Amino acid sequence: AVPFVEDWDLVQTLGEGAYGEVQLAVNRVTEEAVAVKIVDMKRAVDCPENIKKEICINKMLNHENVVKFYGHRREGNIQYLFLEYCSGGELFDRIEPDIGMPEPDAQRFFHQLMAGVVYLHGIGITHRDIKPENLLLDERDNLKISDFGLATVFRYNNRERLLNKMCGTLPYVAPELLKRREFHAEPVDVWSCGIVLTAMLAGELPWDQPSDSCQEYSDWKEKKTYLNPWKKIDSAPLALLHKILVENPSARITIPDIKKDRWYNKPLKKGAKRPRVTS
Ligand SMILES: CN(C)CCOc1ccc(-c2cc(C(N)=O)c(NC(N)=O)s2)cc1
Repeated sequence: AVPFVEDWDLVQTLGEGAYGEVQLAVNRVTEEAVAVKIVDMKRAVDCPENIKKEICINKMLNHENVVKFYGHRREGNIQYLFLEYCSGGELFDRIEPDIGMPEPDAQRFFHQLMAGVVYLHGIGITHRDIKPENLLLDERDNLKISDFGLATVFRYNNRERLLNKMCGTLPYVAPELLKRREFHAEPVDVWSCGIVLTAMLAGELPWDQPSDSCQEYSDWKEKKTYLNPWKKIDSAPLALLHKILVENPSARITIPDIKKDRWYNKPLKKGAKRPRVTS
């Protein structure tokens, strides 16, 4: 009934890339801020199919640590995806090069990342490109898993589908994607979460890619943790990383066991500061 309430002004570019762009949209009437992913379907032959899959997966998602999907509008060859706006930006920009961040902050973000990944895996979705660029933060520094353009179904009608598509981002990708024809979905996401944890605690990525040809990866398998980035990481979280960054995906720690890890459960981080006064 209220005129103008479906009008949104696009006021700022939030991100850009080959896929298209993300704009900050502000409602003309209510001033509600949302993110709008704008995709030109003529930019590639199979974009219509790709974006349709992304939209289908987005419609499945309802969790506090996953970017919420509000809907989409098509206008000719342009698709507009309306998404939860995360005003804290990328987790990437909270990681100080060569330093990382305070361990308690890293632990809190890691808890929230695990919550989001448990949720996705529970509904049979794998993200396939977990990295700090795809982990956004709201106004209270709550982590939100973002961008389902590479996501897929790995479990349907209680039957698991093995994956074979080589995809993701090399520094974050699990070794089995480079070594094996087929692989289970869930350990691949666990691995990339481990690389994210490494980055948060050390402010550096451990290797270009997880291959024996890569000396830093070989050093890790030889347990040379007196070298960086591992030297910078305290013994408790390093013990968790030793369980996550395991080459054999069948021996790799699962999420239910990550949740029982000593460091994962160590009291470290105070709740957000709240106003007080003394008398
Ligand atoms: C703390 N900082 C210095 C000030 C804010 O900076 C921002 C805020 C939001 C974003 C954002 C980038 C993207 C994206 N690439 O998809 C967003 N998407 C979303 N669903 O909200 S928000 C990027 C940068």
